[PDB]
Amino acid sequence: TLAVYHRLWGMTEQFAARKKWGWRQVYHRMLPFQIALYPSLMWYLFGWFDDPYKEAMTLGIWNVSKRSLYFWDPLRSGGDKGWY
Amino acid sequence: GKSTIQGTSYNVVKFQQEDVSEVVKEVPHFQFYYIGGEHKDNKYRDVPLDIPVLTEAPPPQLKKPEMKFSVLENGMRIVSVDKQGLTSNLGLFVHAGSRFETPAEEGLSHMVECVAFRSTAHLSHLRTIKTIEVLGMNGGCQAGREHIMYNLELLREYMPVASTLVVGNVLFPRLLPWEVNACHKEIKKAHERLKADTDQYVSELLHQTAYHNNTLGNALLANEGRALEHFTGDNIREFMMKHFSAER
Repeated sequence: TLAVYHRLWGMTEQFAARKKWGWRQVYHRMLPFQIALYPSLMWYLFGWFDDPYKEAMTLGIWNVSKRSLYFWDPLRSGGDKGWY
Repeated sequence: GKSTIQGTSYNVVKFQQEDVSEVVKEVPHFQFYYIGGEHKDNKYRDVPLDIPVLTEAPPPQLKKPEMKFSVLENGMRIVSVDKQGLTSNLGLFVHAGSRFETPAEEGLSHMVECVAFRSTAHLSHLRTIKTIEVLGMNGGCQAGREHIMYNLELLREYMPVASTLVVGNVLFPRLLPWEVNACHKEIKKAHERLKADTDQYVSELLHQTAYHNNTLGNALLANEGRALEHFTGDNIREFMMKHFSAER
């Protein structure tokens, strides 16, 4: 019967590895939350980047021609040298 | 038959010394933790239940059940029937009920029931009950007027474990002071469970009136007043030494 007791004692030998697995499973289930975080960061930090990187980050969809008709810097609406 | 005990013949099972290393090989396999795993999609996910899926089943082997009787060298009698069911019912009966209590020992039989499946020499209370649970076993202990029974209902595959756990209640029980004190709660619950069943309550009244302050009359449940004075691990152990034995 000590044999039975040995197994019943040993069934919990690897507690540290089981608790690590549980927390990894939690971390796995949080990974999908990146799909909303990373874009939201770039959305807020877009204006910090330079014009050249703004274009790459958007795959060319944004460029200087896409700056508003009334750009926040009035002297640079329609380009760095103005409209004409 | 090698031994006749109280009118019945038993086959004597001899004690043998085996290494823990060799018996471990025969213990049923089970895990408490599942740390990773091998993914495998449910193959029958698209198979309706009306379509049989099992093929090449071994032919059944049916045997007429017969009751077989054996006895260990310590004097413990073993009686078993196999109806070839898939769930087993293991029970340990001890010839120590309320009728054997002296007036100063009132309620001690019930107290033994209350401390059942607590810490043993080689297993803590929590580990005993969590094992019985993870293996899907149900059971408990009931103290009567003539006997006390420890029963466990289990899937037959896990009998090696269940037998050990049941026997440990009578072989090397650690009646630790603070674990026994935690069992005082069960007395009030027992009284409520008895009084709820009106037929059984009226039966308890009958026996107490029929046999006045003697064997069968002796109350089946301990009271929660003056009886708690000797609701102690030491007192329980002395009671067990008097009545609990392999021969009974």
